[PDB]
Amino acid sequence: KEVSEHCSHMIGNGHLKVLQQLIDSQMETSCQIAFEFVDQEQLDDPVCYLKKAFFLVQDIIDETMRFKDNTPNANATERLQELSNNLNSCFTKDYENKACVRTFHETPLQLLEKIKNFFNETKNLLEKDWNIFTKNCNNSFAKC
Amino acid sequence: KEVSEHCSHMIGNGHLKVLQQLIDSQMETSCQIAFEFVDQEQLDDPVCYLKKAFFLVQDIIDETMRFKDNTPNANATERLQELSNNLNSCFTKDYENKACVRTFHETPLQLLEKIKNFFNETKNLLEKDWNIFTKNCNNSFAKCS
Ligand SMILES: [Ca+2]
Ligand SMILES: [Ca+2]
Ligand SMILES: [Ca+2]
Ligand SMILES: [Ca+2]
Repeated sequence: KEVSEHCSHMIGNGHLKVLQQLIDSQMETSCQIAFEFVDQEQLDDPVCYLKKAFFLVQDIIDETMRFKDNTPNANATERLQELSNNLNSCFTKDYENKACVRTFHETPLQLLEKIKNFFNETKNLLEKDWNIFTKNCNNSFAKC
Repeated sequence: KEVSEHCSHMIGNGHLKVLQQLIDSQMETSCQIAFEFVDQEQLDDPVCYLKKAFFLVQDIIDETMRFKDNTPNANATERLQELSNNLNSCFTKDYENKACVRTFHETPLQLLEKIKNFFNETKNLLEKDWNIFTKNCNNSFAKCS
């Protein structure tokens, strides 16, 4: 059914810039961190891909993007943490729950890229059709 | 036997400021990197500790502190790298090389705290006696096992 129309403009360019500045400041290291994310090999559908990613992105924002309190980046994460909560109103639940997901071991920088790409693709789609993520993904998911 | 009196002010609060910022912008994680640094246990002499650290900090700044070009942190690291070179003339060379050196498996922020700590202390001892790092540390290094 219908969802909030606000979802159409939930994600602004201010959110993506804040996200890039955050990325830019990060130091390139060999150290890899472990995190759960969507396995593309088993889930291609662009809509259902982002639909499944949104919930993993949320966890990552809360439980991995840690910055020293009151720093410019910490504030970025504040804004992103809030944005993520508002977006709950734009993603309907699908019947499953741990399939389509794999363990990723990659650089913190390569991770912050995935989050970026998510908020970007998600932004575009929502502009085009702010009911897009009400899609039924039971099958797409089940094909994993 | 002596170094330019200007070693006194070669390190400025400006250098420490850009460094603290660089540090504050780094995402806290438990990802651990491996690097060589001074083993405090085998080398606790304040002066000689820093002399040994200097070259090690040189290496780290050059090969480990990597940022995307023209980035605020990439520009700070450039300044520090320059400072590192100009500081070389303030440290007299000692004779001995892997004495007092140990591998550390720690997070980047911890590794940076070592870099910041190095500059702070080094800055202080130069403000008190700009010839301090002329000291002969052959014996302190030799004590290491
Ligand atoms: Ca797994
Ligand atoms: Ca379906
Ligand atoms: Ca004079
Ligand atoms: Ca000066």
